[PDB]
Amino acid sequence: AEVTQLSNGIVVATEHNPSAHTASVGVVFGSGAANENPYNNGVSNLWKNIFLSKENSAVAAKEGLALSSNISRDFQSYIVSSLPGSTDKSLDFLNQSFIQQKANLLSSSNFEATKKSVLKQVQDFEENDHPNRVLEHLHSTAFQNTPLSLPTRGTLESLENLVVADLESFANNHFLNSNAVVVGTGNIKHEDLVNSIESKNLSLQTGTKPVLKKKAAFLGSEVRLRDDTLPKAWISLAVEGEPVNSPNYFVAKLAAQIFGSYNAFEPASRLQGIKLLDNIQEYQLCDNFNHFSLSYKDSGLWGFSTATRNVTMIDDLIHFTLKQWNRLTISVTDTEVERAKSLLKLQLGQLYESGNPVNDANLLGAEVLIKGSKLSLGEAFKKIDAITVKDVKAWAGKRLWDQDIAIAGTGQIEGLLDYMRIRSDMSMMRW
Amino acid sequence: GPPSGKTYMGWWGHMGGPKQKGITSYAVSPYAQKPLQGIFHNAVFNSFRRFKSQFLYVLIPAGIYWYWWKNGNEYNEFLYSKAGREELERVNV
Repeated sequence: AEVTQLSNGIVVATEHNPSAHTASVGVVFGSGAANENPYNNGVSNLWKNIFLSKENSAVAAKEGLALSSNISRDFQSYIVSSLPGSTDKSLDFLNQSFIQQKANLLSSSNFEATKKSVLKQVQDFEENDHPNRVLEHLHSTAFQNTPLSLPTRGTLESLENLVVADLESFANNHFLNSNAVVVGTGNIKHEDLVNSIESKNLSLQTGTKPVLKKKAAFLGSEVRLRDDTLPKAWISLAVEGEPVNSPNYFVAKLAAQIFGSYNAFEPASRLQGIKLLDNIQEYQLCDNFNHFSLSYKDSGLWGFSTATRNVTMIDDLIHFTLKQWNRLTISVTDTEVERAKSLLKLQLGQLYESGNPVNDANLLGAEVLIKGSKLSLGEAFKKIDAITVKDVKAWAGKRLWDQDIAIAGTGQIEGLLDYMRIRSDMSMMRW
Repeated sequence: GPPSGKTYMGWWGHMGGPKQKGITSYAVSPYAQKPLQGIFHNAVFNSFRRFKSQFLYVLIPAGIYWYWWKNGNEYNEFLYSKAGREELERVNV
């Protein structure tokens, strides 16, 4: 259980697992939706779908190869999967169809067919997926006029004016050897992957990606998208949090785990050791909530999201939740900290030790692109067990107590009160 | 208690207006903006604009009633002078 990195001008990372039955090989780039502008937003989402189109997936299926891809704000992925004794064929396909030749993929017929499907994907998302479009709107009001505001799928208006030239320009600027990591997970040995690469030569482009003029900045604000015909209210609320490669990275994750997640219709979720639940269940002000701590290269967010059918008691839900947050500065106990320690270990122990090599490749490539190295799971546990009550109170006194907030909501949100009555609940007065 | 006869107003969540769809609202925190920002370009732009509109509805009435008080007060002082004693004994009868 250890990763091995080498460099030849090309970075090559690998987590070998001898007891698996598959192998994944791919390339991860260090540019995401936070590396484009409002005019070409969605060009990366359209690159993913050109990779996964028919005539490229057909050519892989005849050889016994499956394909995958993912767009995020800091990185992109293009992965190939196979049986363990078929990994050299995986690398060849990744060489031919992607890095060297792509005139086959950017044809006039394949481009229009791909654009039609992607527009239908995005239009469907904006009309039916309410919890996820409110979290995207939160990012856009918190980081307005800054690169961390742009949605990852793109916007239906900017996505309509794209041509092949926009794709080719974006490729020449960001798909570069200086901005790339080659990964390998599952039943694959490091030496074999290194040997297969030097037998070929395998370089995409040289480097010099553009530098981004503006840095990300948090701004307290709100955006309300009112729709009285929907049957619920969906709300998300956050403060500024921690970026990746921060000293307070695990302390913010432990603090989110203290308040946790809830489903009203599951019996065992009603019995969790969370003091907020003693307040909501007597009048049943929500159906579910979840606390998050999101982290990027430049900034982060810390907060919660909720959905509810009780549209006359929204003000009681927001009030009781924000008063529990205040206790992290004043009166958090030792039992609440020892519970969140061991449940945080179970959480990220399941994220980093699933059975899917595709998830391993995305995690590994994103971490090595920032830190140059991966922190093992035995090391992360020791940092978590060394946190005390004093560290939590010091973090909360700086990040939560009387600080500005960002809010987004949709649906039946008449009962959501104004900004300054919610902002005033971030301090107590009775300390 | 029992419910009484209902109103043309409700409360938060059921205020009693029409259903809304397709309106979006944006706002910025006051801590993130600078107060006392333009209050000239206010007393010289908007107050003078608001004055210029609603001043002929207040001053034409004021001019009619003040003229009336004048001509009466002028005439009274004449009646009780010595040059207006003949008129006084005419009008007071």
